[PDB]
Amino acid sequence: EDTEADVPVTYGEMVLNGANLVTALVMGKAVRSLDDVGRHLLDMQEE
Amino acid sequence: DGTGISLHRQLRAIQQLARNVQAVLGAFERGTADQMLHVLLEKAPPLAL
Repeated sequence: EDTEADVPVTYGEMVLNGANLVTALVMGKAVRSLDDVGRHLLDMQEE
Repeated sequence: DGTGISLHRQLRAIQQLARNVQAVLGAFERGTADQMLHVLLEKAPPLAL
């Protein structure tokens, strides 16, 4: 026995807030964690 | 359900309803003017006779 004691965590989530809305009700594809990808898609081409 | 899907759906019906109610409000505005000519032509024999 290591112990009888545990440290879990609480929930995670994602809600359609920033541009995920616009990509769902105008476009069809809605990227999970879009804006962190969407910036970095504007970041890689200048490296 | 307290989600952003719901409030878009709620607002769409009103953006139809307001767009619907503005039609019938303009309708009696149009329809009166439509009716304006009919009783004027029940009378008014033509110019020649």
